[PDB]
Amino acid sequence: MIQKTPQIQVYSRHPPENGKPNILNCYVTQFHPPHIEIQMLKNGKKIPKVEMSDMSFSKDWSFYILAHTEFTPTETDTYACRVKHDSMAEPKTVYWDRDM
Amino acid sequence: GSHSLRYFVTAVSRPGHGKPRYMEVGYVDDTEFVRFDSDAENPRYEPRTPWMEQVEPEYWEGQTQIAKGNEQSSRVDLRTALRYYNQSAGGSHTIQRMRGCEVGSDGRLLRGYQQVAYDGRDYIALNEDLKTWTAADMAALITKHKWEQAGAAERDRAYLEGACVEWLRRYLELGNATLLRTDSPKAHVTHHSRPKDKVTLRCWALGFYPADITLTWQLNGEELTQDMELVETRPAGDGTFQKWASVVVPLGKEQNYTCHVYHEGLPEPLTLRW
Amino acid sequence: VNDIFEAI
Repeated sequence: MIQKTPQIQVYSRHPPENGKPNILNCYVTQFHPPHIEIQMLKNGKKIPKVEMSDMSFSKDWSFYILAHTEFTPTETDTYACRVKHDSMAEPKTVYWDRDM
Repeated sequence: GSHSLRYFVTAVSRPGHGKPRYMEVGYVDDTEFVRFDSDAENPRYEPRTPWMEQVEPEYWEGQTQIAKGNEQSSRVDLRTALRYYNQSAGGSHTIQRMRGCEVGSDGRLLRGYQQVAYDGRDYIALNEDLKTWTAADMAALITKHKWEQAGAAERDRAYLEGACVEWLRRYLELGNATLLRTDSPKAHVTHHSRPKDKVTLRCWALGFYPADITLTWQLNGEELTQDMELVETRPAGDGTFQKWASVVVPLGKEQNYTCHVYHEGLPEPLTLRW
Repeated sequence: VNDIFEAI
Protein backbone atom coordinates (compact mmCIF):
# COMPACT_ATOMS: atom_id res chain seq x y z
CA MET A 1 0.00 0.00 0.00
CA ILE A 2 1.29 3.43 -0.99
CA GLN A 3 1.30 6.21 1.60
CA LYS A 4 0.35 9.76 0.76
CA THR A 5 1.81 12.62 2.84
CA PRO A 6 -0.80 15.04 4.26
CA GLN A 7 -0.77 18.69 3.22
CA ILE A 8 -1.72 21.07 6.01
CA GLN A 9 -3.06 24.64 6.20
CA VAL A 10 -3.45 26.46 9.46
CA TYR A 11 -5.59 29.57 9.41
CA SER A 12 -8.31 31.54 11.19
CA ARG A 13 -11.99 31.49 10.28
CA HIS A 14 -12.10 35.33 10.37
CA PRO A 15 -9.39 37.98 9.80
CA PRO A 16 -7.56 38.06 13.09
CA GLU A 17 -7.98 40.91 15.53
CA ASN A 18 -5.95 40.53 18.74
CA GLY A 19 -8.20 40.04 21.71
CA LYS A 20 -11.11 38.97 19.70
CA PRO A 21 -12.45 35.45 19.89
CA ASN A 22 -12.23 33.66 16.57
CA ILE A 23 -11.86 30.05 15.33
CA LEU A 24 -8.51 28.39 14.36
CA ASN A 25 -8.63 25.80 11.61
CA CYS A 26 -6.26 23.01 10.75
CA TYR A 27 -7.22 21.65 7.32
CA VAL A 28 -5.46 18.44 6.51
CA THR A 29 -5.73 16.89 3.05
CA GLN A 30 -4.26 14.50 0.45
CA PHE A 31 -3.36 11.68 2.78
CA HIS A 32 -3.41 7.83 2.86
CA PRO A 33 -3.96 5.67 5.00
CA PRO A 34 -6.97 7.35 6.71
CA HIS A 35 -5.70 6.92 10.32
CA ILE A 36 -4.27 10.26 11.42
CA GLU A 37 -3.64 12.09 14.70
CA ILE A 38 -4.05 15.82 14.78
CA GLN A 39 -3.37 18.04 17.79
CA MET A 40 -3.80 21.76 17.93
CA LEU A 41 -1.35 23.70 20.06
CA LYS A 42 -1.28 26.99 21.96
CA ASN A 43 2.20 27.97 23.14
CA GLY A 44 3.46 24.41 22.50
CA LYS A 45 0.79 22.80 24.73
CA LYS A 46 -2.19 20.68 23.65
CA ILE A 47 -5.48 22.57 23.36
CA PRO A 48 -7.94 20.24 24.99
CA LYS A 49 -11.19 21.19 23.21
CA VAL A 50 -10.50 20.49 19.55
CA GLU A 51 -13.26 19.48 17.14
CA MET A 52 -12.69 17.32 14.14
CA SER A 53 -14.75 16.26 11.14
CA ASP A 54 -15.26 12.52 10.46
CA MET A 55 -13.27 10.29 8.02
CA SER A 56 -13.97 11.63 4.47
CA PHE A 57 -12.25 11.56 1.10
CA SER A 58 -12.09 13.48 -2.10
CA LYS A 59 -12.53 12.38 -5.67
CA ASP A 60 -8.84 11.50 -6.12
CA TRP A 61 -9.39 8.95 -3.25
CA SER A 62 -7.27 10.92 -0.71
CA PHE A 63 -8.57 11.57 2.81
CA TYR A 64 -9.05 14.94 4.41
CA ILE A 65 -9.92 16.31 7.80
CA LEU A 66 -10.85 19.74 9.16
CA ALA A 67 -9.95 20.27 12.82
CA HIS A 68 -10.83 23.48 14.63
CA THR A 69 -10.83 25.17 18.02
CA GLU A 70 -11.76 28.51 19.63
CA PHE A 71 -8.88 30.94 20.10
CA THR A 72 -7.96 34.54 20.77
CA PRO A 73 -4.95 35.77 18.91
CA THR A 74 -2.83 38.20 20.90
CA GLU A 75 0.52 39.58 19.83
CA THR A 76 2.44 37.15 21.97
CA ASP A 77 0.62 33.73 21.92
CA THR A 78 1.63 31.14 19.29
CA TYR A 79 -0.60 28.50 17.79
CA ALA A 80 0.15 25.47 15.68
CA CYS A 81 -1.24 22.19 14.37
CA ARG A 82 0.78 19.04 14.75
CA VAL A 83 -0.02 16.10 12.57
CA LYS A 84 1.16 12.52 13.10
CA HIS A 85 0.66 10.19 10.17
CA ASP A 86 2.32 6.91 9.00
CA SER A 87 3.72 8.65 5.87
CA MET A 88 6.19 10.60 8.06
CA ALA A 89 8.49 9.21 10.73
CA GLU A 90 8.17 12.42 12.73
CA PRO A 91 5.08 14.53 13.46
CA LYS A 92 4.73 17.64 11.26
CA THR A 93 4.06 20.95 13.07
CA VAL A 94 2.68 23.87 11.15
CA TYR A 95 2.50 27.19 12.97
CA TRP A 96 -0.36 29.63 12.54
CA ASP A 97 0.82 32.81 10.75
CA ARG A 98 -1.66 35.72 10.87
CA ASP A 99 -0.44 36.83 7.44
CA MET A 100 -1.56 33.57 5.73
CA GLY B 1 -26.16 24.70 -14.34
CA SER B 2 -25.32 21.09 -13.60
CA HIS B 3 -25.86 19.22 -10.35
CA SER B 4 -24.70 15.92 -8.95
CA LEU B 5 -25.69 13.35 -6.34
CA ARG B 6 -22.75 11.32 -5.11
CA TYR B 7 -21.98 8.70 -2.47
CA PHE B 8 -18.46 8.15 -1.07
CA VAL B 9 -17.97 5.06 0.95
CA THR B 10 -14.97 3.70 2.94
CA ALA B 11 -14.37 0.30 4.60
CA VAL B 12 -11.15 0.06 6.64
CA SER B 13 -9.96 -3.19 8.21
CA ARG B 14 -8.27 -3.33 11.58
CA PRO B 15 -7.27 -6.94 12.25
CA GLY B 16 -7.40 -7.80 15.98
CA HIS B 17 -9.11 -4.47 16.75
CA GLY B 18 -12.64 -5.73 16.03
CA LYS B 19 -14.46 -5.65 12.69
CA PRO B 20 -13.77 -3.12 9.88
CA ARG B 21 -14.94 0.45 10.20
CA TYR B 22 -17.50 1.51 7.55
CA MET B 23 -18.60 5.01 6.47
CA GLU B 24 -21.03 6.32 3.81
CA VAL B 25 -21.31 9.98 2.90
CA GLY B 26 -23.78 11.51 0.50
CA TYR B 27 -23.23 14.86 -1.23
CA VAL B 28 -25.53 17.04 -3.34
CA ASP B 29 -23.17 18.98 -5.54
CA ASP B 30 -20.42 19.22 -2.91
CA THR B 31 -22.46 19.70 0.17
CA GLU B 32 -22.53 16.74 2.56
CA PHE B 33 -26.21 15.93 3.33
CA VAL B 34 -26.24 12.43 4.85
CA ARG B 35 -23.76 10.24 6.71
CA PHE B 36 -23.65 6.71 8.06
CA ASP B 37 -20.83 5.85 10.45
CA SER B 38 -20.48 2.26 11.75
CA ASP B 39 -18.60 3.47 14.80
CA ALA B 40 -21.33 5.80 16.13
CA GLU B 41 -23.03 4.69 19.36
CA ASN B 42 -26.13 3.52 17.45
CA PRO B 43 -25.16 3.48 13.78
CA ARG B 44 -27.78 4.81 11.37
CA TYR B 45 -27.98 7.19 8.44
CA GLU B 46 -28.32 10.73 9.69
CA PRO B 47 -29.26 14.08 8.20
CA ARG B 48 -26.22 16.42 7.90
CA THR B 49 -28.10 19.44 6.77
CA PRO B 50 -31.23 21.07 8.26
CA TRP B 51 -33.23 20.65 5.04
CA MET B 52 -32.84 16.87 5.38
CA GLU B 53 -34.74 16.87 8.72
CA GLN B 54 -37.94 17.12 6.73
CA VAL B 55 -37.93 13.67 5.07
CA GLU B 56 -40.34 10.90 6.10
CA PRO B 57 -39.24 8.37 8.78
CA GLU B 58 -39.28 5.58 6.16
CA TYR B 59 -36.41 7.34 4.44
CA TRP B 60 -34.07 6.65 7.31
CA GLU B 61 -35.42 3.09 7.81
CA GLY B 62 -34.60 2.03 4.26
CA GLN B 63 -31.33 3.94 3.95
CA THR B 64 -29.97 2.62 7.28
CA GLN B 65 -30.85 -0.93 6.12
CA ILE B 66 -28.96 -0.41 2.83
CA ALA B 67 -25.99 1.01 4.72
CA LYS B 68 -25.88 -1.99 7.11
CA GLY B 69 -26.03 -4.46 4.20
CA ASN B 70 -23.24 -2.49 2.52
CA GLU B 71 -21.27 -2.60 5.75
CA GLN B 72 -21.52 -6.42 5.96
CA SER B 73 -20.72 -6.98 2.26
CA SER B 74 -17.73 -4.57 2.35
CA ARG B 75 -16.22 -6.77 5.10
CA VAL B 76 -16.47 -9.63 2.61
CA ASP B 77 -14.86 -7.46 -0.09
CA LEU B 78 -11.83 -6.77 2.19
CA ARG B 79 -11.26 -10.51 2.69
CA THR B 80 -11.82 -11.14 -1.02
CA ALA B 81 -9.21 -8.48 -1.95
CA LEU B 82 -6.61 -10.01 0.38
CA ARG B 83 -7.26 -13.34 -1.33
CA TYR B 84 -7.11 -11.95 -4.89
CA TYR B 85 -3.81 -10.09 -4.20
CA ASN B 86 -2.39 -12.98 -2.12
CA GLN B 87 -1.39 -10.45 0.53
CA SER B 88 -0.18 -11.46 3.98
CA ALA B 89 -2.74 -11.28 6.80
CA GLY B 90 -2.74 -8.82 9.71
CA GLY B 91 -2.54 -5.41 7.99
CA SER B 92 -5.04 -2.59 7.64
CA HIS B 93 -6.45 -2.19 4.11
CA THR B 94 -9.16 0.04 2.67
CA ILE B 95 -11.83 -0.35 0.05
CA GLN B 96 -13.46 2.87 -1.14
CA ARG B 97 -16.25 3.41 -3.64
CA MET B 98 -17.76 6.47 -5.28
CA ARG B 99 -21.02 6.24 -7.17
CA GLY B 100 -23.21 9.07 -8.45
CA CYS B 101 -24.84 10.95 -11.29
CA GLU B 102 -24.11 14.28 -12.84
CA VAL B 103 -27.11 15.92 -14.45
CA GLY B 104 -27.33 18.92 -16.78
CA SER B 105 -29.89 21.70 -16.47
CA ASP B 106 -31.93 19.98 -19.16
CA GLY B 107 -32.26 16.84 -16.96
CA ARG B 108 -29.98 14.79 -19.19
CA LEU B 109 -27.60 12.38 -17.37
CA LEU B 110 -24.15 13.80 -18.27
CA ARG B 111 -22.13 11.24 -16.39
CA GLY B 112 -23.07 8.24 -14.31
CA TYR B 113 -20.28 6.49 -12.45
CA GLN B 114 -19.23 3.71 -10.06
CA GLN B 115 -15.57 3.45 -9.14
CA VAL B 116 -13.77 1.34 -6.56
CA ALA B 117 -10.30 1.73 -5.07
CA TYR B 118 -8.27 -0.74 -3.04
CA ASP B 119 -5.63 0.70 -0.68
CA GLY B 120 -6.27 4.13 -2.17
CA ARG B 121 -5.55 2.99 -5.72
CA ASP B 122 -7.96 2.62 -8.66
CA TYR B 123 -9.32 -0.90 -8.70
CA ILE B 124 -12.34 -0.98 -11.09
CA ALA B 125 -14.64 1.57 -12.77
CA LEU B 126 -17.80 1.60 -14.89
CA ASN B 127 -16.99 3.19 -18.25
CA GLU B 128 -19.00 6.20 -19.52
CA ASP B 129 -21.16 3.86 -21.66
CA LEU B 130 -22.57 2.41 -18.42
CA LYS B 131 -22.12 -1.06 -19.85
CA THR B 132 -18.46 -2.07 -19.64
CA TRP B 133 -15.78 -2.04 -16.91
CA THR B 134 -12.18 -0.87 -16.78
CA ALA B 135 -10.14 -3.11 -14.43
CA ALA B 136 -6.82 -1.65 -13.21
CA ASP B 137 -4.91 -4.93 -12.64
CA MET B 138 -5.26 -8.74 -12.57
CA ALA B 139 -7.11 -8.83 -9.28
CA ALA B 140 -9.74 -6.37 -10.67
CA LEU B 141 -10.04 -8.57 -13.80
CA ILE B 142 -11.47 -11.31 -11.58
CA THR B 143 -14.06 -8.83 -10.33
CA LYS B 144 -14.80 -7.66 -13.90
CA HIS B 145 -15.58 -11.12 -15.30
CA LYS B 146 -17.63 -11.93 -12.19
CA TRP B 147 -19.60 -8.68 -12.71
CA GLU B 148 -20.02 -9.29 -16.42
CA GLN B 149 -21.28 -12.75 -15.72
CA ALA B 150 -23.68 -11.46 -13.06
CA GLY B 151 -25.22 -8.61 -15.10
CA ALA B 152 -23.79 -6.08 -12.61
CA ALA B 153 -23.49 -3.16 -15.08
CA GLU B 154 -27.19 -3.28 -15.93
CA ARG B 155 -28.21 -2.91 -12.27
CA ASP B 156 -25.77 0.03 -11.89
CA ARG B 157 -27.04 1.66 -15.03
CA ALA B 158 -30.65 1.24 -13.95
CA TYR B 159 -29.84 2.96 -10.64
CA LEU B 160 -27.73 5.77 -12.20
CA GLU B 161 -30.34 6.65 -14.84
CA GLY B 162 -33.35 6.24 -12.54
CA ALA B 163 -33.22 6.56 -8.75
CA CYS B 164 -30.03 8.63 -8.80
CA VAL B 165 -31.46 11.27 -11.15
CA GLU B 166 -34.95 11.31 -9.50
CA TRP B 167 -33.64 11.73 -5.92
CA LEU B 168 -31.10 14.38 -6.98
CA ARG B 169 -34.13 16.36 -8.18
CA ARG B 170 -35.89 15.72 -4.82
CA TYR B 171 -32.87 16.82 -2.82
CA LEU B 172 -32.54 20.01 -4.91
CA GLU B 173 -36.23 20.82 -4.20
CA LEU B 174 -35.71 20.19 -0.46
CA GLY B 175 -32.48 22.17 -0.04
CA ASN B 176 -32.86 24.83 -2.74
CA ALA B 177 -32.52 27.86 -0.49
CA THR B 178 -29.15 26.76 0.85
CA LEU B 179 -27.75 24.65 -1.93
CA LEU B 180 -28.28 27.20 -4.62
CA ARG B 181 -27.43 30.42 -2.75
CA THR B 182 -24.36 32.48 -3.54
CA ASP B 183 -22.33 34.39 -1.00
CA SER B 184 -20.08 36.83 -2.82
CA PRO B 185 -16.45 36.97 -1.71
CA LYS B 186 -15.28 39.81 0.53
CA ALA B 187 -11.89 40.67 -0.93
CA HIS B 188 -9.03 42.76 0.41
CA VAL B 189 -5.31 43.20 -0.07
CA THR B 190 -2.64 43.03 2.63
CA HIS B 191 0.85 44.52 2.36
CA HIS B 192 3.90 42.83 3.94
CA SER B 193 7.50 44.12 3.94
CA ARG B 194 10.22 41.71 2.75
CA PRO B 195 13.98 42.44 3.15
CA LYS B 196 15.74 43.92 0.12
CA ASP B 197 13.13 46.54 -0.66
CA LYS B 198 10.49 44.00 -1.64
CA VAL B 199 6.84 43.91 -0.72
CA THR B 200 4.46 40.99 -0.67
CA LEU B 201 0.88 41.84 -1.75
CA ARG B 202 -1.68 39.23 -0.73
CA CYS B 203 -5.13 39.30 -2.22
CA TRP B 204 -7.67 37.61 -0.03
CA ALA B 205 -11.17 36.45 -0.77
CA LEU B 206 -13.24 35.36 2.18
CA GLY B 207 -16.78 34.29 3.04
CA PHE B 208 -17.77 33.04 -0.42
CA TYR B 209 -20.01 30.17 -1.60
CA PRO B 210 -19.82 28.08 -3.69
CA ALA B 211 -16.14 27.16 -3.52
CA ASP B 212 -15.16 27.82 -7.16
CA ILE B 213 -13.34 31.14 -7.58
CA THR B 214 -10.40 32.61 -9.41
CA LEU B 215 -7.91 35.16 -8.13
CA THR B 216 -5.31 36.81 -10.30
CA TRP B 217 -2.75 39.57 -10.13
CA GLN B 218 -2.05 41.90 -13.03
CA LEU B 219 0.70 44.36 -13.83
CA ASN B 220 0.11 46.58 -16.90
CA GLY B 221 -2.80 44.47 -18.13
CA GLU B 222 -1.12 41.09 -18.05
CA GLU B 223 -1.67 38.41 -15.43
CA LEU B 224 1.33 37.39 -13.41
CA THR B 225 1.85 33.76 -14.40
CA GLN B 226 4.56 32.47 -12.07
CA ASP B 227 5.95 34.64 -9.26
CA MET B 228 2.46 34.23 -7.80
CA GLU B 229 1.76 32.04 -4.75
CA LEU B 230 -1.78 30.62 -4.51
CA VAL B 231 -3.22 28.50 -1.65
CA GLU B 232 -5.69 25.76 -2.14
CA THR B 233 -9.26 26.99 -1.53
CA ARG B 234 -10.15 26.05 2.09
CA PRO B 235 -13.29 25.83 4.24
CA ALA B 236 -13.85 28.53 6.83
CA GLY B 237 -15.90 26.02 8.83
CA ASP B 238 -19.20 27.99 8.60
CA GLY B 239 -20.18 26.80 5.09
CA THR B 240 -18.12 29.42 3.21
CA PHE B 241 -14.63 29.29 1.76
CA GLN B 242 -11.38 31.29 1.58
CA LYS B 243 -8.50 31.62 -0.81
CA TRP B 244 -5.59 33.98 -1.35
CA ALA B 245 -3.01 34.77 -3.96
CA SER B 246 0.20 36.76 -3.48
CA VAL B 247 2.96 38.27 -5.55
CA VAL B 248 6.26 39.90 -4.51
CA VAL B 249 6.87 43.35 -5.97
CA PRO B 250 9.37 46.25 -5.73
CA LEU B 251 9.03 48.60 -2.74
CA GLY B 252 7.34 51.75 -4.06
CA LYS B 253 5.65 50.08 -7.06
CA GLU B 254 2.69 48.53 -5.21
CA GLN B 255 0.22 50.73 -6.95
CA ASN B 256 0.78 49.32 -10.46
CA TYR B 257 -0.53 45.92 -9.36
CA THR B 258 -4.19 44.95 -9.26
CA CYS B 259 -5.91 41.87 -7.90
CA HIS B 260 -8.92 40.41 -9.72
CA VAL B 261 -11.57 38.24 -8.20
CA TYR B 262 -13.95 36.14 -10.32
CA HIS B 263 -16.88 34.45 -8.67
CA GLU B 264 -20.40 33.49 -9.77
CA GLY B 265 -21.83 35.54 -6.88
CA LEU B 266 -20.39 38.76 -8.29
CA PRO B 267 -22.24 40.64 -11.10
CA GLU B 268 -18.78 41.42 -12.49
CA PRO B 269 -15.27 40.58 -11.35
CA LEU B 270 -13.76 42.68 -8.53
CA THR B 271 -10.66 44.81 -9.04
CA LEU B 272 -8.59 45.87 -5.96
CA ARG B 273 -5.28 47.64 -5.56
CA TRP B 274 -3.24 48.50 -2.50
CA VAL C 1 -30.57 7.59 -1.90
CA ASN C 2 -27.81 5.05 -1.82
CA ASP C 3 -28.27 1.45 -3.07
CA ILE C 4 -26.52 -1.82 -2.39
CA PHE C 5 -22.97 -2.31 -3.75
CA GLU C 6 -22.25 -5.58 -5.51
CA ALA C 7 -19.52 -7.63 -3.91
CA ILE C 8 -16.12 -7.69 -5.65
